[PDB]
Amino acid sequence: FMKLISWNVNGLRACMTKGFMDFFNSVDADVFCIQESKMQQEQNTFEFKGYFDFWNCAIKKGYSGVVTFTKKEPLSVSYGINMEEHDKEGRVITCEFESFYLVNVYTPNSQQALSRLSYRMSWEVEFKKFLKALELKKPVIVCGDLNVAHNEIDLENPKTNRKNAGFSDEEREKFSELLNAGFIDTFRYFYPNKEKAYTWWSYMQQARDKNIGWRIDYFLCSNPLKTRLKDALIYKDILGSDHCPVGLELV
Ligand SMILES: [Mn+2]
Ligand SMILES: [Mn+2]
Repeated sequence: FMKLISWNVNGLRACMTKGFMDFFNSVDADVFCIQESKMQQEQNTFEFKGYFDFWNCAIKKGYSGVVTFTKKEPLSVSYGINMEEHDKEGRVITCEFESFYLVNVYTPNSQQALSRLSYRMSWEVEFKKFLKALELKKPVIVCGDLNVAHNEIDLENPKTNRKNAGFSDEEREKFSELLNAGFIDTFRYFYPNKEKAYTWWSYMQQARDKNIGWRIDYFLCSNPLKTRLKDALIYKDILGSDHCPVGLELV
């Protein structure tokens, strides 16, 4: 089978000092995607032996940025969603493999008090169209930090967070609409009833020790890939970021 991993590392240089490479080497992923590199490829000093590495860096320094590491050479790689307005923040890398596209994405956060919600809505409209356009050729696997918790089971204090970024009605609706367009939330495909499964914890005192968190990191796949799925993973014990890694296994 193949093992795919995704991790918002909250700054790759920071995460490296907190053991990133130890988990990278240990999990031995066929494809390992990261979000929030917060660095430029030119300044990379780290070695990912045995992997191709593809970087997408923001114009703004020390901001956002994603990287895809893959053992297998892709058939093609693209960056962004082919819209200049949305392609300035180092957020999307798409690697084409033989039987699917793998889209690595760091979704724009709506920010405190939902100040960037209007832009986020425009992002969601275009991102969905981008994914459907890919599906004209091949099914799609999406992974990354999507900055949305879907249902009440997906975060610790639902009723007090509906005006916070990631759990607004507006964001939840776009994620529902994304799935209604033909995508599977793989973790909930295998574990629909699992409570307290989170991938992000705030800096509230001991939040992570108490597992007061949200699930906002995902693997999604086109409906026809359903029969190839083997498992969906949350690496809750891996430290080094305010997010933990997520994973997908398939044949
Ligand atoms: Mn961060
Ligand atoms: Mn060749």
